[PDB]
Amino acid sequence: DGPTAKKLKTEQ
Amino acid sequence: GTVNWSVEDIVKGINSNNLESQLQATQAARKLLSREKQPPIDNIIRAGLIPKFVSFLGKTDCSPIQFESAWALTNIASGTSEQTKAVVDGGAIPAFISLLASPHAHISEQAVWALGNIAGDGSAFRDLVIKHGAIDPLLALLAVPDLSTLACGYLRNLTWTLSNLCRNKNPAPPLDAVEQILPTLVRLLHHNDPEVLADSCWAISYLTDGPNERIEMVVKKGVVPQLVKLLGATELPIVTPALRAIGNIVTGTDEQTQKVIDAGALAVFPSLLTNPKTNIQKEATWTMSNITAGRQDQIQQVVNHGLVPFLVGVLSKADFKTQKEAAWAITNYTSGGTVEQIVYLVHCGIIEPLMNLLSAKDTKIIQVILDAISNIFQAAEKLGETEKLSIMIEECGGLDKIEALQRHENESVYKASLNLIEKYF
Repeated sequence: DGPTAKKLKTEQ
Repeated sequence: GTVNWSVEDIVKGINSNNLESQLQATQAARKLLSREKQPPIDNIIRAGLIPKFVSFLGKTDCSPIQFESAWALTNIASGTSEQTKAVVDGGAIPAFISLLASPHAHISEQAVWALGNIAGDGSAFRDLVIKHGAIDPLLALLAVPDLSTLACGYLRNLTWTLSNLCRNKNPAPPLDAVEQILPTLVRLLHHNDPEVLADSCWAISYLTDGPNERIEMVVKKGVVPQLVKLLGATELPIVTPALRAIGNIVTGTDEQTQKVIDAGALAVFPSLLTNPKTNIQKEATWTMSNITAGRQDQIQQVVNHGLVPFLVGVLSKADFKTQKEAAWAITNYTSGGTVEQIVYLVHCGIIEPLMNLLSAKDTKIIQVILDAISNIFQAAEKLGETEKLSIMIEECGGLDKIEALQRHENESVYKASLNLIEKYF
């Protein structure tokens, strides 16, 4: 596991 | 207007006594924090911006600064633990949970995203998010007759956040949070969006990665057939977590394992076991190993589904890590199978690939193999076929590898190895 824990928002 | 500001301009605007100036500088901060390409998260933190952004979360009167600051704080929380910790330390959690009730869908989605980054940090922030009451308002966002009416990126985000509330293990999420979330998770699992599916399966995989009681909570929701269906999906991002979940379920009790068998999982394994993605092949073989660790009637299902040749094929040629799971699957099969199942296994050609793997510079696979060999010899004893098997092992060069394994400097290797040579060769 696994897919990302955290996500940066780059776009609206 | 708000492209390429310096941090000190941002500070200057945020510190102005002017809500619009603050708004503009927050948006500048957000546009900075959106350029990764290494966003200046530490610069923003070091500027003391976080408490100001957090206070702008509460500016109901100014929806856009709520949003910009939510977004900025989201992106800070996306960083290292220390960066997420800065956001949390600012009081962002309750402020983000308040924004979940926002009438602006883009703002409540932002608050969802932020809370997912925070929960995504690990158990402690996950559980802190849960203590602050995130789950009701998160779940309430999905309390619609039909998930299809929700914006896709929106649903995907909720699903993702909720999966991070399901995630991590020391400790696992609170049992009551898991129970509260599971019904919505079961529903997202039937949703027709590949990303919502991927993340639902991941959430389910996290929930089944635990003790049997945890596996049971999920198995009881009746999800196993849907997991099995997802396992057949063409999207690798769905297959990967459906299989992790299925795999986790079969490390449970034989009764939980049987649910996966009854759901028709074994019919997918010819594919999975030959899957071109080596991760799927490894995990399918691992899953196989925890089904062959089951009851003889479960081993029988493995046999009946035609899966033993697929185990032989994985044992013959796979990435090493998959071959090692296959070795496990075979030991478990041989330790638990009837004599007839074990004979069957040999008729499928287990011996030569098993012997070829004694050449591996990996001490646990040798012990797993020797142990499978012993189990097979033990079945051959029950039939007086120890000679016929000894010859087989000798013809494929297996005796040479067992003989050379007394010169091996490991307590159980030379012991089981000498035991076999002395006993049969």
